[PDB]
Amino acid sequence: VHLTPEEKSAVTALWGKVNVDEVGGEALGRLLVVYPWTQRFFESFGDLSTPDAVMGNPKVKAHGKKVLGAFSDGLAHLDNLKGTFATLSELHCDKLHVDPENFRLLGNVLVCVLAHHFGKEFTPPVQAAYQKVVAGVANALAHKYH
Amino acid sequence: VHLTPEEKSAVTALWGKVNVDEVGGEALGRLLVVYPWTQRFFESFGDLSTPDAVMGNPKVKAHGKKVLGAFSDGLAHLDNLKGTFATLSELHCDKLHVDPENFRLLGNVLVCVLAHHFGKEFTPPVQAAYQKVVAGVANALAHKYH
Amino acid sequence: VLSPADKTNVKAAWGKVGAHAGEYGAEALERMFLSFPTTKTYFPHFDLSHGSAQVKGHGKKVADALTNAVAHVDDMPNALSALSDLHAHKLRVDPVNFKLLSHCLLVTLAAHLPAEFTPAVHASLDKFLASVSTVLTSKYR
Amino acid sequence: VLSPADKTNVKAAWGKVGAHAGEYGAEALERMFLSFPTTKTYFPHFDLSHGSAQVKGHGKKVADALTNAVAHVDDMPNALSALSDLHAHKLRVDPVNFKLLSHCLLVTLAAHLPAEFTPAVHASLDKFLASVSTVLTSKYR
Ligand code: HEM
Ligand code: HEM
Ligand code: HEM
Ligand code: HEM
Repeated sequence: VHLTPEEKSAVTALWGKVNVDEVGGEALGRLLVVYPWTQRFFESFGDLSTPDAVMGNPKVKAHGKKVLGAFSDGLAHLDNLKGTFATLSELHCDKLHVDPENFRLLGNVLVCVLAHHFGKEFTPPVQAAYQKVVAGVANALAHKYH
Repeated sequence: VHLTPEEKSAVTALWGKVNVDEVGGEALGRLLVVYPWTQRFFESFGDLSTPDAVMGNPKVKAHGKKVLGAFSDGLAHLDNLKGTFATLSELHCDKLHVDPENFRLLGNVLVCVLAHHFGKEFTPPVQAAYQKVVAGVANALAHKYH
Repeated sequence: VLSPADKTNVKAAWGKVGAHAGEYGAEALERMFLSFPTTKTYFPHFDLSHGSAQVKGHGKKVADALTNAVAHVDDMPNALSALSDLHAHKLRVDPVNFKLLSHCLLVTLAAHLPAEFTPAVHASLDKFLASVSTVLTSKYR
Repeated sequence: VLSPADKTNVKAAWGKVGAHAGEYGAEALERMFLSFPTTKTYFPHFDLSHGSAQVKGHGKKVADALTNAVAHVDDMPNALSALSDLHAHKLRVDPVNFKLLSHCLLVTLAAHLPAEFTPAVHASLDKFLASVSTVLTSKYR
């Protein structure tokens, strides 16, 4: 997708401030909690019986770190998300068969996580920019369905 | 999107049998009826106070004919839906601001219309093929959002 | 909220489907499996080939839960409670899949009920399947 | 179906928001207008610029209907009847837009309630907004 210089600036300034070791786990964690059916794809992760168990689960944070990495990777190739997400698309679509709607959900959960961490710094225009980005990643992750 | 020779054959054989002067109106008509909010985009069309009024409305059938035309156009460029739907995408997304979900709905309504007209001839595999096509058109019509 | 006319419309449709209900339910499931492959992951242990006795057997259960829903239309929440428990809790069925099967169920009726599947009935049937689906995804906790 | 804990969670959140409810409602609407431009077509006659008294005025109405929903959580259908009539019937508001505003409402709370917006509360708030939204799109006839 195409972000304007202001949107790119609003996105990168805030991103640089992100704790890459925590925000991915927080978002994955919250997805598993807010949309329970998602846990179906993580039977090997252990205890997910409670939100506290989910959020403190080592596997979760570890896996969320990877997810964030892919998001960062995406922020670096805003103008080439299709190519960037190719193998993740085959993995998520052809192997896992994750319904795409869940890609949009995780993206929106990320946005919630960012709003929660950054407060008033996560302005409406800063959010609008971030919505274009998570929309882009979701679209790209789902290319193997198109 | 990519259809297999069997899917292409299943799609074109049935399509050739379509009454191009009626099926588009029937689908648009049913969309307006099954998902009422859609009527919002057709205040100039006149009487839409009842399903009978909707289905018999001249404007509707006339406009549905155009819609079908675009579908046919799409069936001819299965391998290039993006280019084919460019101006319709700008019209539907940048000018009308129609939420994309409604593109998927109309497509699914079309499928219902075809099942209704063709009966057992509209087999599950014939449908699976047609779902790939309406998915493709919806995706292409929505490119101006991506 | 289903209107009295929707109830009358859904009642009529069921009426016409008659003893084919079980068979049409299997066809809807097959239509779903072929059209929306992602739905197949919930039936890893099912043979999903055409003619599968497990699929036919399952379409009967699906058709029956829907008939019960119809027979108790003003309290589908109560009638569908055990089923929604099963679908959200144990099966973790992604809500979006309900829209996929509901559409396939519509397609199946349309393919078998030429005179019945009018715009209005199609609208009523659509609302009934969305109500059943709402109830079925209601226990997500 | 909202669980007793969800009710307790949503109650607490509202509690904390206090007198900011009106103001947070305007911010949610602005967040929506900027993030999901397509939603702007329902407010052609509104000035949607930042600082718009019409937007602030509207966020208050939105926040108030939500507070009423909360104050009458076990019968939101009844409490929200006039509003859902207005949204489906007269306004023809596409159902998908409810998910867009609900998300923006979540984002607004998150941006203002650091200690409150826990995973659990986020889950409860999510379910409450989906219930309100279900009711609001319920009169589609
Ligand atoms: C924005 C959307 C998402 C992104 C960017 C993303 C990213 C990732 C990444 C980077 C991996 C690492 C794969 C590797 O080890 O090389 C992965 C794995 C995985 N993801 Fe996602 N993911 C997303 C959404 C989802 C959703 C929503 C689900 C489930 C509902 C899901 C289920 C999984 C599973 C099951 C794996 C484990 C794969 C394996 O090890 O075999 N993902 N994802
Ligand atoms: C598969 C999806 C769809 C296709 C293929 C399609 C196709 C068409 C075509 C071919 C036109 C003719 C434009 C012209 O005169 O050059 C058009 C116009 C229009 N469509 Fe669609 N359409 C689709 C879905 C929708 C939906 C779902 C809505 C509304 C909910 C919508 C609202 C309109 C309106 C308002 C016009 C009139 C535009 C004008 O004359 O200014 N369309 N569409
Ligand atoms: C129209 C809505 C639906 C109805 C009325 C329905 C009905 C049923 C019923 C009656 C059962 C068996 C009850 C029992 O043995 O305890 C069942 C089981 C099940 N359903 Fe559904 N269902 C619906 C939609 C779905 C969808 C959306 C999926 C997922 C794509 C799904 C996946 C399953 C699975 C995997 C089982 C367990 C099958 C087994 O292992 O025996 N259902 N369904
Ligand atoms: C969280 C759900 C929502 C609530 C609680 C809500 C609440 C309200 C209320 C209280 C009113 C004014 C009541 C009156 O004056 O009679 C209103 C009006 C309206 N709402 Fe909503 N609404 C919601 C979501 C939406 C969404 C999804 C849209 C569309 C994007 C929307 C579009 C409108 C419009 C255009 C009006 C009329 C405004 C005017 O011309 O004065 N609403 N809403």
